[PDB]
Amino acid sequence: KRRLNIDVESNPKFHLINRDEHEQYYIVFNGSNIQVVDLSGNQYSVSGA
Amino acid sequence: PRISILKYAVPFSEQLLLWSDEVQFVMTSSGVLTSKSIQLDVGSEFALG
Repeated sequence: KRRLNIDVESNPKFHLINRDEHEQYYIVFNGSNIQVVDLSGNQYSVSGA
Repeated sequence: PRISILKYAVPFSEQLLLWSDEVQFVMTSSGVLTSKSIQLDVGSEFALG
């Protein structure tokens, strides 16, 4: 499908969320940040502290 | 936790059943049906369209 460009240093945690036929993605906890990746390559941004 | 939206209601075997796309619920009461004595529980974990 595609090659990602996320940053993973140590053992991360992945989690799947399924709402409907248009809301599906992963959540990544590398240890010091939060990142969200779709199921087709696209990446979104997270705002906050 | 699996996230579900109710779509169909079916009466069966002196009971009423509510069917989502991943779980099935059973509705009952603990006496005269009021707003304070109504219960919903999980009965099965099949799948359907």
